[PDB]
Amino acid sequence: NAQMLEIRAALDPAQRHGAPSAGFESLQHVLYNGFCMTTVPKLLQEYLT
Amino acid sequence: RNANLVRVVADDVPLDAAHIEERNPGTSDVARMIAMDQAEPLFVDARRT
Amino acid sequence: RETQLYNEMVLWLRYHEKLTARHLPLLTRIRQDYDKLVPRVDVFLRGLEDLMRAEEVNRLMDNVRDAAERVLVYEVLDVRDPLNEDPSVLVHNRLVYLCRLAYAISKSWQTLSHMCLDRINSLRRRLILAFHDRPAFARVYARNALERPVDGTTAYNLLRRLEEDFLLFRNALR
Amino acid sequence: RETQLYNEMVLWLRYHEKLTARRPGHLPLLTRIRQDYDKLFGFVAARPDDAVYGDDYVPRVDVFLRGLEDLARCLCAMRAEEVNRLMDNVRDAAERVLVYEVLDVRDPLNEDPSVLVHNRLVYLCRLAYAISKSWQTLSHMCLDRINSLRRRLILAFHDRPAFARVYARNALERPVDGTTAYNLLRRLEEDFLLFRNALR
Amino acid sequence: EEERRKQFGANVLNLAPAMVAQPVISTMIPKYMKMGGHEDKLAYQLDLLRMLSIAKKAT
Amino acid sequence: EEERRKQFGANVLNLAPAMVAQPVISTMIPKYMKMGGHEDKLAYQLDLLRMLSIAKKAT
Repeated sequence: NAQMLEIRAALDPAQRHGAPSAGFESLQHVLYNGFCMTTVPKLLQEYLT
Repeated sequence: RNANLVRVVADDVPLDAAHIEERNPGTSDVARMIAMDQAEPLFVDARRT
Repeated sequence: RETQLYNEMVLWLRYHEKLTARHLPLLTRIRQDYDKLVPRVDVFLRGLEDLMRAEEVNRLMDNVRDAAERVLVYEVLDVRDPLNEDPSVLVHNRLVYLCRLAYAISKSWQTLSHMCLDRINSLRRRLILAFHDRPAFARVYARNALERPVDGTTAYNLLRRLEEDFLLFRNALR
Repeated sequence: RETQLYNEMVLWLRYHEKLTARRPGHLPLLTRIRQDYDKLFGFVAARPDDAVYGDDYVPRVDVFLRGLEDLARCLCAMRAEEVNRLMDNVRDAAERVLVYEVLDVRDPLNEDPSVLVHNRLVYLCRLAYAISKSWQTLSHMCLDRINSLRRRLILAFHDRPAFARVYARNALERPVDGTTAYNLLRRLEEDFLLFRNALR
Repeated sequence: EEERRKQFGANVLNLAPAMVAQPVISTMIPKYMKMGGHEDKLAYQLDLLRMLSIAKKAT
Repeated sequence: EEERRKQFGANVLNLAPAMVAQPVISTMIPKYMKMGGHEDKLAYQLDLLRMLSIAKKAT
């Protein structure tokens, strides 16, 4: 099922210099097992999240 | 493939423990199917792009 | 009865003497790796946590629980080895297995020794009740041997000097 | 004859799983490279890698042999038997990968902290080139014995189309897998119920 | 073994019993007998059909 | 065994043989057979008397 996946990533080591820069975890938040939406399905709107 | 340079979480823990990745197509498995809306393992088949 | 519980105190104490007389593939390889990588082992178990599939861990806790009750016959789960190539993470996983096993051996060693002291102590209650039985001469010597809590060398020497107690129980219970 | 190669599918995996359960993560060799990896760069900065088990570790040695060949080139000055104590123990460690031997390096050379300790990594990197390569040769031989049987168990799906025939292939149409095959083996009492229903 | 087969089909799978009529559910019920965690009915019901999905095919 | 009973009661404990008349002295002789140190003829006497003492009591 549509379980989403937070990414705790650092940067490239050429940006990694400085107390803001080093000591910083960038945060992607991706959707695993997920699918884009053109429009809302009217019939499967109950079993859709 | 190169998600080794990136820490990946679905829970508080990074995903790195080889229990938390499990692949299982086409075979009878309830450990696979109790995992629906569960994040304790994350199920991925042939996890290289 | 009394000869059945005297046969019971012979059996528990020879069980306890065989146990306390009696692991080199446990202690040696733990100690030699700890220098390279039992109160020593628990802190090293605390140290290994400072220094992996689900199944592997399922076997891990299984053999630890099983060999804690199967104290004599210990299983050697080897190591499943699905971990990384570095010598240190497989070593750290294999040594946690030895730290979890030896601590299970240690807890088993404390439970077995304390129960062997307990059951001879419970029989010691019946044998002062054997002193309480009718009035025979070796009944008096039965308590005077056995009004002492359970010790290794003392009661072992007393068993050879309780050759009077078998001629007691023939003359008392026939 | 199908249960022959089905047995040998289990035989090599249990034969492999065991070796992998038993991996010789060399502490003595790692301790001695790590000591000598610290010691040569004291000399180099004045001018007078890790997981010794990584697949990538074999080109890590191949670069770091050349990293020493570039440092032995800058200090071109060493016994023949010394080179024989080098190469003879290397070929045995490639044949006896379980038991790796350490040599107290035979010391004919300069008393400088390079030429002693560089001569150690003259031997401690050919040994790392011995253990890391030869593990890959035996393992790929173990994986090729299994993948040959994988074609043999595609032919199990080529049998009468029972469902557990289709369940057999759907558990076996993957390359080697330390965790998957082993767990997979345990859940194939259906296949013991399959093949007895297949060829009785 | 028939009584254990009645327990999955009536209480876990929640179906009318047609068990040994079709052989693919006749293999899957003793496989679920070894399985624990019977509180999630939809876990076994979805796991059973994806095995029944295997049983009929043309690829 | 009456020879060892004669021997300890007569030469060691130094009493005329009246051994089986009272039972408390009878149980002492098979223990005194097993114990060495027969040179000290008084230790056996006082160790036995100590027993003959406990053989009747009211405590």
